[PDB]
Amino acid sequence: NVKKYDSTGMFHWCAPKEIEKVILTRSEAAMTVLSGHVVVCIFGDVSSALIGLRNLVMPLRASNFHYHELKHIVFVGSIEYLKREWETLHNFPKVSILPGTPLSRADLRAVNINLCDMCVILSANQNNIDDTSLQDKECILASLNIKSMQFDDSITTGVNIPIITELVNDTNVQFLDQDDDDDPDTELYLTQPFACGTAFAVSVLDSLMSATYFNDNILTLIRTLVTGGATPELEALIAEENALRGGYSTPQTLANRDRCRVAQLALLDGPFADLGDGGCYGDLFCKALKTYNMLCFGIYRLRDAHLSTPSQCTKRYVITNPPYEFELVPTDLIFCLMQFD
Amino acid sequence: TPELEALIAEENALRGGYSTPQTLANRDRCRVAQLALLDGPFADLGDGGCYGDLFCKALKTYNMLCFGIYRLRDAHLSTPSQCTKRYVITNPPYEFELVPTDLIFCLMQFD
Amino acid sequence: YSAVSGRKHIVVCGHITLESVSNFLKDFLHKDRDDVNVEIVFLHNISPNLELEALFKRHFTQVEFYQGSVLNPHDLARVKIESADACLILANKYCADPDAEDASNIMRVISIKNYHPKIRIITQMLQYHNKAHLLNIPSWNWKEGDDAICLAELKLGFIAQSCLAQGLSTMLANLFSMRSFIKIEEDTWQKYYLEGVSNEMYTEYLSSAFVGLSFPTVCELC
Ligand SMILES: [Ca+2]
Ligand SMILES: [Mg+2]
Repeated sequence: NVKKYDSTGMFHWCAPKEIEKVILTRSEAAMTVLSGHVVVCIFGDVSSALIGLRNLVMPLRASNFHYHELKHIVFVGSIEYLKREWETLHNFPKVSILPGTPLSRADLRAVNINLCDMCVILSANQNNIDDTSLQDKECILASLNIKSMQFDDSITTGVNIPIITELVNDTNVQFLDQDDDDDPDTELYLTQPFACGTAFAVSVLDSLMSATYFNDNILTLIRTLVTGGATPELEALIAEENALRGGYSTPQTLANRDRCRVAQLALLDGPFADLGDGGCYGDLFCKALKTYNMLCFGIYRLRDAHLSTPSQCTKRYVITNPPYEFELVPTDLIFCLMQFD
Repeated sequence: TPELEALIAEENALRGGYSTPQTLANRDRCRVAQLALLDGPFADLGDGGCYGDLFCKALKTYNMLCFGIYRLRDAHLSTPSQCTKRYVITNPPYEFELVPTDLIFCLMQFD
Repeated sequence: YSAVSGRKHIVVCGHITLESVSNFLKDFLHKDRDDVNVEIVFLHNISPNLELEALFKRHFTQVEFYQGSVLNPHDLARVKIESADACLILANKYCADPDAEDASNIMRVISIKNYHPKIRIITQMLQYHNKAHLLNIPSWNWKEGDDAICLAELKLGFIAQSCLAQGLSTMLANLFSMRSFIKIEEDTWQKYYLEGVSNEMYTEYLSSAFVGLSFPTVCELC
């Protein structure tokens, strides 16, 4: 019948396909129209090592997603590399693939990166090169290429487009932005890009071991928020058949996909706007609780919103769990956690 | 010209479109040219031996702007021979001799 | 280093070795040029060996050295780029794998731009395909105070532009090496050739008296 819920209330599912059915070219990219989507740029060659594309798209396709508010995904890279992996993830709705190289200023214009909602760059060959100064070259150069690509017609300047890169050697983080007070001595959690939330590295995870040992269940909770949920049944089947499967809907399966959701809410509109000048984050918290129970645990605010002189730079930084009395500027964002499907 | 540079970077390939009046005029860029001696009107001053005599009359009526002399490698010896390699001399003074067999670097005006 | 008022200092960085330093310094300080008033500052992360010490000492009044790197934003504060005028970049022409060399040069440009946007840069490159990426970095200004000199492009350009007329390659290439006139008396070709070897190409503003005249006429007048 429906065949949309992979035998468990966790992900959506459909029938397998073939590469020709999804492989597009530049002409169709011109013909088609996209909006508010995500593009992933993957470098590498066939001689490079495998990287686990399976897990990325997974939480994006959670069963907490209305089919009319989905997110589309497009990959950009070399097709010969991608074929080596697509045998893994060939069962998900609304995925597209494009040959080329993320360096082509022309090619990315086809995917309409201008009006996207997200971007992400991954490297794979970094584990074979010897000199630490050599890798991350393509990632950085592509990042700046995006940041500087002029547009015409909303959004007009390469700074406005968000981007979430990734890199291996920590220090290189000093190249991601221009107006940064770079330094090699400062350790990572204080330099501008990271707290701006436009950078990441594997090093910061190393602390988990510590917090792992003092409490068993912590590691589970994170796997809840991040991957969307791994009940024992799902991992059992994953180990069993090496690939996901899907049965028909059941009365319990329909009730299964009732799990809360992380999201964002603006202020310049909506019923909460009357509280925009409220000024007390606690007032927002309690008022949200009594009407929607929306847990509020983060303020994402403009970098230069605190000075006196006006300006136009549009990066943002994060504050977690502030005290009861913290002034709110009308223009900023708060993290939220919804509870309905 | 910057215009080509921009297009070159963006499309990763040169591209062309139907010509327009402005595009047609563009080709007035001058070209590098070589000119022989023993033929043509200039050959009247074949044994003139004055690079200046050629220089004044060259561009005065043809915009034929000459700056380089190209000469046989054994063009000065008394004994004759047949080797056919040639060297280059740039911007000679006003009073340099010119044998009846030489080549002139030059710039040609128009299309 | 220290900054002295009334003068100007530049910087270099890259493939520093005896051959390259000798050639560059010879061309830079040659007496035929207009009265030169600059100083030269080097950087490198390998302590120079004894042989090169000879050159770095012999011009005791015009060359200074400072060990360090170019990727460390402390080193690029020692050299005082913030008051410089340019930063050339020697690039290794005879490399084994071309790609790594230009990649490293790219990152060098990236870092130097990171420390300051309003700087002047003149560098080298090895294949036209990778030259374009340098167009992308945010503050290069091709229109104002910036440039880039490839090799492959200029190489094939000389050859091709000489395809229409023999020897044009040599005539161009000799115009950009500083040379002095010589005496030869033997009636070979060498004397007549050195007659024109030592010519060079310069620029200067015109005179106001020549505005209202004809380009052919002013050429003949000149
Ligand atoms: Ca940076
Ligand atoms: Mg001194």
